[PDB]
Amino acid sequence: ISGKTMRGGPRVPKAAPYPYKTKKYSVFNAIFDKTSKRFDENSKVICVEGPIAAGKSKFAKELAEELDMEYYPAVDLDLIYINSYGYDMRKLDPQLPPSCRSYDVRNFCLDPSHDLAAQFQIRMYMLRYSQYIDALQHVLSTGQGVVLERSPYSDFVFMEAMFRQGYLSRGARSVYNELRQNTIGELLKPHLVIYLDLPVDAVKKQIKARNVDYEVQSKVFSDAYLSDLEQLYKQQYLKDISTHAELLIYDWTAGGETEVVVEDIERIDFNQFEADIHNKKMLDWRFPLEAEWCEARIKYCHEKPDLMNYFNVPRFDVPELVRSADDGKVWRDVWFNAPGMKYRPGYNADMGDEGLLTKTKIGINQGI
Amino acid sequence: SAVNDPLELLTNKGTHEPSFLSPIWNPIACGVAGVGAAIFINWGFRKPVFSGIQKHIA
Ligand SMILES: Nc1nc2c(ncn2[C@H]2C[C@H](O)[C@@H](COP(=O)(O)OP(=O)(O)OP(=O)(O)O)O2)c(=O)[nH]1
Repeated sequence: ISGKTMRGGPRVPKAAPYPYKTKKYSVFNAIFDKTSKRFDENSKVICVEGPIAAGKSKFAKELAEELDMEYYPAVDLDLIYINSYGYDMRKLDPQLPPSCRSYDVRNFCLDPSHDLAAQFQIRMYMLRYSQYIDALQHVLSTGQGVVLERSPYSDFVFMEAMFRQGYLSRGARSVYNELRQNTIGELLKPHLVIYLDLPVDAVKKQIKARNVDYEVQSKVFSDAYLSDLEQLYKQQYLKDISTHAELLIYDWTAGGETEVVVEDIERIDFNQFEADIHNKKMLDWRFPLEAEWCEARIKYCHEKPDLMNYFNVPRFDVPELVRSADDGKVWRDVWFNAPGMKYRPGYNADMGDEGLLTKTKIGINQGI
Repeated sequence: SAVNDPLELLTNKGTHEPSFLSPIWNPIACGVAGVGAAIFINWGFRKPVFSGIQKHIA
């Protein structure tokens, strides 16, 4: 909110950030370390969304730099198909059965009708969900606000747009809603959301500017498909989130300047809504007592594994998402014997890790 | 003797020699149990079972 010019200098944290990447924050940690002491005017969450290929990433980086905000790059399937040691899981796909073959954005743009599309869309929701929670931990433990490109709240638009084009089936949409309902309610909605309304014709021109191989060659980015996204952002997402978060709309800040945009944000006031307790605007982040602050911090810092275990919703009547038992055995063999997947990250000796005899530590909010 | 005196029956005499495994089975059984329990923990966390031998020794 207070840019570097307003403060005249870099952000001055109220107190030292808690090392949330390395130390857990359970109940007994909360007794000695309090949460509210670190919150500033800039302790907020910003979602910089827009249509496809609207230069959100460039705008976010510049924006997050002015407001001294942490910038979180948009999720991609490389986070699933590239392990920590850097090995590419996709190289293993010749071995795997066809149903378990790797699927990415490239594939979606090239064979959008494949049954793995329903899988692919749920993964994006799951990835955004985990990343979104990671931002909250950074906010609550460091007090520095975060800038996100696309929140999990906005992800159902792509699933809905894909459904209208007929790529998905009725079942896949039914499954997606149950996951979203089962999980979405546990997040804190963003303080501010910024939208970059590029008209439909413009984005179609803009996509060809990137000159990405598969996108230009693809057929998915049709007028109908791209039009569906526009109708979904404005009619369903933006109309809903504005009840909680401040909403700014620009034709394209990616093509425009950000210094004007930062000066637009700082004009927006975030305290007028604080007066009424039950006011919907920014309701989620209204904690009366210090206990409520710590509870939210504990939930995301210490109970994220619970948050990521709600995605277990059993639905087998849908045939697309089900993975056959015979494939699962084969897939388990190949997947978990790949270099670096034998053990948890940081223990695979064959990948060069050393000292395992005297090593006993595991990461926090780490897998396995 | 031809007599059945219950007090004689209970009273020890030192003739019996406890088996060899007797004074060591409970120590050795618990010792192996502790190590084996430590072996699960690594396995449960998908760690090399003999990694972090510190916990095994403890
Ligand atoms: N099926 C599906 N595709 C998505 C989703 N989110 C992003 N994409 C796909 C659509 C496009 O093929 C492609 C567009 O990428 P982006 O719009 O995110 O651009 P990028 O973040 O790389 O940089 P930029 O937006 O230009 O700042 O990714 C989703 O939720 N579902």
